[PDB]
Amino acid sequence: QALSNEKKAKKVRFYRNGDRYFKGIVYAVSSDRFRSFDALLADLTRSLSDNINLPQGVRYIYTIDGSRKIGSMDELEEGESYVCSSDNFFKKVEYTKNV
Amino acid sequence: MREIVHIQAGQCGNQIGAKFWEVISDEHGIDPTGSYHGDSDLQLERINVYYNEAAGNKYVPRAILVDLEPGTMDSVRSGPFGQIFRPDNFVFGQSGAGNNWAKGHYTEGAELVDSVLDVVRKESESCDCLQGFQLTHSLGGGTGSGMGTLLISKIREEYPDRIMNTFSVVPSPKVSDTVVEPYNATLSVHQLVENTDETYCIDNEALYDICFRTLKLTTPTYGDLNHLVSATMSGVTTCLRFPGQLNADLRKLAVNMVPFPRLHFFMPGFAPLTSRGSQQYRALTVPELTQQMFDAKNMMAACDPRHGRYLTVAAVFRGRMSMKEVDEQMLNVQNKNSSYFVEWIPNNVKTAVCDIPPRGLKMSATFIGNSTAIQELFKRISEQFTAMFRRKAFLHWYTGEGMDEMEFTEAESNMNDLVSEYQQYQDAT
Amino acid sequence: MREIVHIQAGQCGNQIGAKFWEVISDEHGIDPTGSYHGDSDLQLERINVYYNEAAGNKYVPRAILVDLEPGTMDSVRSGPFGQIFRPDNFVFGQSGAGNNWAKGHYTEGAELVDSVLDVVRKESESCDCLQGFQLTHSLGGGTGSGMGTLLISKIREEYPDRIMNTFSVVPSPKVSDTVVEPYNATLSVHQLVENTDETYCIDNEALYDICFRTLKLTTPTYGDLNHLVSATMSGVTTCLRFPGQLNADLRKLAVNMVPFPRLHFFMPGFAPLTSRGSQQYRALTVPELTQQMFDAKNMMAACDPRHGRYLTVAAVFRGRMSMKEVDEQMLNVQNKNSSYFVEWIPNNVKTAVCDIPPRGLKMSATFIGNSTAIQELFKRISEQFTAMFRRKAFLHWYTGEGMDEMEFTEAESNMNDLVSEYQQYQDAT
Ligand SMILES: Nc1nc2c(ncn2[C@@H]2O[C@H](COP(=O)(O)OP(=O)(O)O)[C@@H](O)[C@H]2O)c(=O)[nH]1
Ligand SMILES: Nc1nc2c(ncn2[C@@H]2O[C@H](COP(=O)(O)OP(=O)(O)O)[C@@H](O)[C@H]2O)c(=O)[nH]1
Repeated sequence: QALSNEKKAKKVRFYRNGDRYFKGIVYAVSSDRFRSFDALLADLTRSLSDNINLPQGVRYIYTIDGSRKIGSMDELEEGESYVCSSDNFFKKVEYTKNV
Repeated sequence: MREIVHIQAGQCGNQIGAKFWEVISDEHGIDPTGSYHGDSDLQLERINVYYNEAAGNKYVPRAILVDLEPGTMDSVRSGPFGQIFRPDNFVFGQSGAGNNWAKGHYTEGAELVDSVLDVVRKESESCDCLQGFQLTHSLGGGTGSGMGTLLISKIREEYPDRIMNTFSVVPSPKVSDTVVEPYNATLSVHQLVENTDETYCIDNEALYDICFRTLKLTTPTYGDLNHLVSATMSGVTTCLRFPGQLNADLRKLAVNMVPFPRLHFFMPGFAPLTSRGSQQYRALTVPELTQQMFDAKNMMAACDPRHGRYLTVAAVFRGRMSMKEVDEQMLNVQNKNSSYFVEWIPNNVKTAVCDIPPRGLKMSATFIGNSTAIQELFKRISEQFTAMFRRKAFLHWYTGEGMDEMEFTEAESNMNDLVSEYQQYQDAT
Repeated sequence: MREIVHIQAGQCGNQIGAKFWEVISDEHGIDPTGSYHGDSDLQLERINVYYNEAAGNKYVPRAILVDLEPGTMDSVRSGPFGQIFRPDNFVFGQSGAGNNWAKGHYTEGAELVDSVLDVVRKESESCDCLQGFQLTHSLGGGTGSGMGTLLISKIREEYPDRIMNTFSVVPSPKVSDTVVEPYNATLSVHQLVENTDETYCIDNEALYDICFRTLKLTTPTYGDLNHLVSATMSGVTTCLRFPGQLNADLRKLAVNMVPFPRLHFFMPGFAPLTSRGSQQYRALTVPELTQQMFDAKNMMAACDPRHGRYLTVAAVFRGRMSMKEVDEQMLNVQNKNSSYFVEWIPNNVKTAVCDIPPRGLKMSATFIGNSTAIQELFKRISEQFTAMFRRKAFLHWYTGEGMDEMEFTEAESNMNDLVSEYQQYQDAT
């Protein structure tokens, strides 16, 4: 065959931690662009911190609720947001309000 | 008042403007430094529309220059008339488009547009009464098709009343400078029919005939091809920068030339075009400038108007001339070509006459034609799209950027709705 | 009259002043010797506020310089404009702070403050009518945080009516120049909210962006970073040293900008800031100086004002300009940013216009902003404090200096009271 396996990208949102006035940049997350889960964090480094956030960079990725630490990329789901923190402590503000 | 903000995008859209701002500085008599060395006070009378007076009686262009790689912006600042720009306006990323529409619209577009719209918003507040925005890009590339159509969808959400016109370069039908240009053109016209007021479609293939058959140029480089496009762009707004007997602007064209909120794709036209030696075997009269604006070999879009019908015709004349002489010829060409115009629109020619000719010439003109003859141009893009899409080739370079096939289907269905509209009004009664 | 005594402390607070007194001597035209070489009599009209006329028509700065080691005071007297000071004012110990707040406040502070307050009391009796005291220190070190806040608690007990303002340097949030700087900043703000009238918080991280993004400096040393701080400090008191159309002083700012006896932490701002070559692509008008004072990339504290609300805004303009032009722009920026200002304070902009510009320029301005956006700055100091205090790390270096944990608990509880206040008035109605 030639019509291949639909190498699609997930359309997921990444709110950064603490910043209430931030919308979350939708990435083209797929298995073709990042061979491991560790390669995704390097893209999260440059395209989230500009001047005032994240002195430690990006370490931990949480759920929007958030009560579960994200493991591999297979634990991601299409069209749901995620809080991108850099510490064990989670800040509980209304991220998804006024997208 | 009535200031115009000029926006450039893509490798093509920058090299057009790099010649274009050389042309505008010639008409107002501006050195490459930025000072003034004119002769008459009419050059400084309406200078504010394309310029801002800086401190020290120096003028800067009100231009915004957008790219994704610095390979072209370095060429602009290195050449002549590169020192005239402001260094803040050169907005550029680092990744490069890679000749990809989805990278220009999703990946590198979203990481750049916020830095662009701050510069757009700064230039808008500097203007007293904003007339509108003009844009120079192309449809074949990934930058001017992706980043350019992203800016129009953001500007129209912030300015739902100002005029918005684009000098896009439609890809030529015979030769193809990009393998995936039916994919780039289809996903761009879907953005242009929703958020633009008028659009000046230019084909490259028509410019090679004019430089060869008419101007008799042996070696036409892009320094000569872009010079014809820049003369057309100045000729549209020449009544806004100079007093004339019968004045028009960018607003009066969108009322006259656009009878329906979708059918707003034009074709340009310039006259006179002599040769280097054959210029003396010719008289410069208004019927001589008339007959050159209507033949098919002077159009800048690769489509013969004889296959279709005109709907509206603009004709911006420059230089001093008799108004009786102009109005009789515009009546004459309508009676003899009574089958080539549409029936249910009487007096379908709009005329504007300025006073100041271009530099070096005595009189000139500018043809802006709307027609049903451009439906053949949208057949070929729609035909070459479905020829490639049915095998789903060159598709994983777009799906991997976060895009589904439903995006392609509705974009192709939008263009076939446009083809049926020009087909319907061609045979109205 | 209205003389000002300038006090310096810490390694940072001395190197700011060592550039600062070079700036003030430029405005009044003073050689490094101490004589006068000006051109106009306006420089000598109000010279007594920062100077004392010695015998022989020589002027000395009314400055007090405090340190715990002579490693920095030797650098001041060795450089240019080091001969201008008086050798009696160089008060310095021998032990050194060791980057420790408790050593600066208990051990070496108590063995030095009596020698300092004799020099303070001598300079106070020399003044005709004292205006107040300004202080230059920093919060990260041990000298300017310990010895500096000890002096404020002694001066306020001797002068409960004079104004007291500090140009403290708040530590930057991303990089950290001291491991224990959350302990030094928390134990200093507990002293600043009780005994100061207003405070100008400056972040280092904001100065690196302004030197790079705006001024386009490749190699910014501290000789260029402290020069921006010194231009801001002179711009606050420029109406007290020169006649103007609308005059203000240090007293009128503390009435306007301080609505509550605790909320007195500011953020500064300076304009215009050109580049070395991009200065010619810009006009020098009041709306051009207006729009640069309010964007987030010109603040000197690392906090975006868009996260919070302004309460009061000062704007000290220099150079000749139309008062109608100033007052319309101050109205204009309040109407369009109607969500970014507080509601229950109408006309929350205070304007003062001097007459004499800075040296070399034609006009300038100075932004003094109070906001609720600095609560994020006090979140981070309070968060990094409790992150270190819950493990009781770096604590025995403070307990061994005679201090209990109850001192830390009430100091941290004072800061969380301050965080709730800026949170409360942000959502008032
Ligand atoms: N008329 C004209 N077309 C040009 C010029 N430079 C490039 N082009 C056209 O631009 C298209 C390529 O797009 P490009 O500007 O490179 O976009 P990008 O690669 O995404 O930045 C092709 O159709 C070229 O023929 C020029 O100077 N003049
Ligand atoms: N802006 C600025 N900050 C300085 C300068 N010198 C030191 N600092 C800051 O001062 C702090 C260190 O405090 P310091 O003055 O040495 O106090 P001490 O060690 O107790 O005498 C750090 O935050 C440094 O970044 C300077 O010239 N300019």
